[PDB]
Amino acid sequence: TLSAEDKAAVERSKMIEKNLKEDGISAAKDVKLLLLGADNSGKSTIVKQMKIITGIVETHFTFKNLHFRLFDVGGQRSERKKWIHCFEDVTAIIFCVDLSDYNRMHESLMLFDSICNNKFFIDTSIILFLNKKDLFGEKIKKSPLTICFPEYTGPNTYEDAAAYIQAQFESKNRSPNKEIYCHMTCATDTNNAQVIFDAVTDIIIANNLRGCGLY
Amino acid sequence: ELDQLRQEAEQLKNQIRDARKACADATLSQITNNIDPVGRIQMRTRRTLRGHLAKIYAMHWGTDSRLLVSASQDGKLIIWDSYTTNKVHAIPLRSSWVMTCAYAPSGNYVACGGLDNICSIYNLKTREGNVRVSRELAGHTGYLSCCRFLDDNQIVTSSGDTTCALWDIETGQQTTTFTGHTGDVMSLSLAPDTRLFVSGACDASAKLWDVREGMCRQTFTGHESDINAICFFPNGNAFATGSDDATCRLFDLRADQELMTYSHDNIICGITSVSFSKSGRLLLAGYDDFNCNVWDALKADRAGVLAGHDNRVSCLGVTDDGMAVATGSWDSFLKIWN
Amino acid sequence: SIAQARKLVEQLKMEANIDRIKVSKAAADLMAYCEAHAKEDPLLTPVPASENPFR
Amino acid sequence: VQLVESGGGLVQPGGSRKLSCSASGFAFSSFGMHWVRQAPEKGLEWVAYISSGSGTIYYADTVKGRFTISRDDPKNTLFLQMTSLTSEDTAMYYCVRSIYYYGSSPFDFWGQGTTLTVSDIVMTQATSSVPVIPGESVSISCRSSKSLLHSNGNTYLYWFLQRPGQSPQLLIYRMSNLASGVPDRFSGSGSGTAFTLTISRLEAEDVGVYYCMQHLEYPLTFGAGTKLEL
Repeated sequence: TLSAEDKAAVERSKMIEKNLKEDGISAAKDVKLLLLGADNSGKSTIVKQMKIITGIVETHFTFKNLHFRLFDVGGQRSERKKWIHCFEDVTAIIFCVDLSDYNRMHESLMLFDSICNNKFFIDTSIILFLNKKDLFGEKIKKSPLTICFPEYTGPNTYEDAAAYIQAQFESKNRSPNKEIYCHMTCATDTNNAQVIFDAVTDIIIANNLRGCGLY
Repeated sequence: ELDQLRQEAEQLKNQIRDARKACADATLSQITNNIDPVGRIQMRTRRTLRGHLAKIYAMHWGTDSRLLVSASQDGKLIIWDSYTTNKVHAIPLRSSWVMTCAYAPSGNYVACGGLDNICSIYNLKTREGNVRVSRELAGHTGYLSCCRFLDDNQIVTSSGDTTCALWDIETGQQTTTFTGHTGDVMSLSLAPDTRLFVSGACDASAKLWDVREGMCRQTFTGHESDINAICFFPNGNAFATGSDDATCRLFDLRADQELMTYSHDNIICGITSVSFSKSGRLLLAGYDDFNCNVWDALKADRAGVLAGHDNRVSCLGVTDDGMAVATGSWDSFLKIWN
Repeated sequence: SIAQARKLVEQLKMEANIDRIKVSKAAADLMAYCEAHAKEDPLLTPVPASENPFR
Repeated sequence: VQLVESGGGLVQPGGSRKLSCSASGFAFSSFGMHWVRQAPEKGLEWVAYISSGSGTIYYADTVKGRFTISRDDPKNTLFLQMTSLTSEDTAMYYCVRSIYYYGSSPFDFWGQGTTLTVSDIVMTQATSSVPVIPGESVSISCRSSKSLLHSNGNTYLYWFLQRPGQSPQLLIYRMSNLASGVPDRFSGSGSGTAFTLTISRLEAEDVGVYYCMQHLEYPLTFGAGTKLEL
């Protein structure tokens, strides 16, 4: 028993859900990433060819076959346990570390230890970006890195210091279903979209292998 | 000089605790433990509303018990005709991150908010055929958690920047600011007189405020963890409280203290949504362990289990007539039982 | 700090200078209201024989 | 929001014309637009219909096999292509918008008509020359060939007022629901196949012809019209 108004309401509902399905098909091909880090840790200049679209900041750009979206989550001074589950379905978490700031290095380590063991981030891979390497290597002569990180020996060189920082960051990782991707990059490095693209497609392949019972 | 003020405050709070203790004679035990049990309650799946492609974070019922509003993370606010499992409107949202939704009692406006720190109101009855933005309310420094309509012009919103505010839609200004709640205010409930409302926060406090004033009058205390939900009694003199410590309680406005607590030994997941029946006898509590169990507001009894959600339930609602209960989880499908 | 201390001192006076009841009827009103309004609530005793609000 | 319909004029008894109407002010794709004709000294009659997104197209009995209706949603234009124009099609053609959801008000806006010159449910309502006095209780009646009640609890009957020299305006929809902009003096009530519009405290800007409409079965049926004098 259906009336004419009921029939046209059903038609309107069908149009609404068809447009919903079209929007869901269109929006599924967009990679979502969650930028993080300390204060002024290079989050604002991760990609030099990005277009920007307050609570949180969203910036998007398109590279090759995929469309990228980044969430800066800056200015969210609230408790970092009530809106993390909003960013539970992100494909990767881009963590930006500034090697220049020795005072704020331990803040970055604490944040990395927090996010790499959260219940919502057990499976989400992390693309490390050890930013600001040029002035870090310029200032590595005066500072021997033991002022902020003791209990190590080395020749106070750039390569060994970078390896030790990377090892300390990966020591806060306790997960058998996650791989941390590390890539040292400069402030003058235009090649950052390809690094993220390679890491993201590797993450998607790894997730597909995980879901099928393989690695 | 602050030591003397702190000592005076400690003496006052000791007097308050002693007054609550001395007023707690013939307490929650053996005052309601003299009546018949509620019994066995089983609700079958009457409706399974589908159409979201993300996690549903909020849900509010209409005052006609006919229309629902569900706002999700997909940037869509679908208004549902529940009697025929039908869609009426689909409002594309500017910011997809949404943690609340409201429905005006007149049936004319719906509200929405989230991590954009903006309570955006929408007009359903327009002489253009489509839902348009009527006013965008901004001014908080934190995310909005729950918004509830008083009438077509006044909205009250609970936000995570340690404040609550009552707005006016016409000019978009904060008429009353409700300062307190050192944690993040996480829920809000309106009493059935549009005069006084409750608000829990992350600092383990359930304050009671007044709309016509701008200050608290009763600060309930006793939870050892975060809060997530709150809901008045049909009388207007009591309210429930759901929290992260797997502990749902009932509090009492007259006594300024805490009545019977319905917690279980094996349950450890947090409570996300609590609601009351039409008479207030049946309490439905959401659970983060993929479930939503019912209780009794007077005695401690699991009267039934409403299962079937693949993900965490984050919105629970009981209509004004109490005819049906809506249960929405992150599995993109929200259910209506009977 | 001083302003916050004064605000706490004033606010904690607001709960101090009021009290209402010693649970003389503060729990009797709940059991009185739920008994009278139990027939109104269909969540406890549904009757889907002639009404059928949902199928 | 305004509907302007253009075209029409003289036509040979056997030729063809293509009337067209356009909307400017409301979302066209969300509305199911209608065509309703009016003979120069008679009542109203339904002609054509197209749904939202051209999903359903219905015609009348005197319209099937001869006329056709199309809409151009990107350009916001509705088209009525008529073929084999007889002399019975000499009518003023109105363009009517309609939306359909829970709580909607169909037939809520009418466009100014196009004069064309070519040189089921039965509803009959009341008298036709009732002596309206300014300030009174006037009970305009209506009737139908069926009880217009569905299992959804919605009885369907619509009341239209045609001021002299103007397009019809909706007053009451469903059975007792006031349309927007209608003053509170207008009120209607009834039951199956028995409908009455009780107008209390009659005033100015109310003289004209009053019409019914059924909307259960889709081929639309009006009434003859009751006219308020003085």
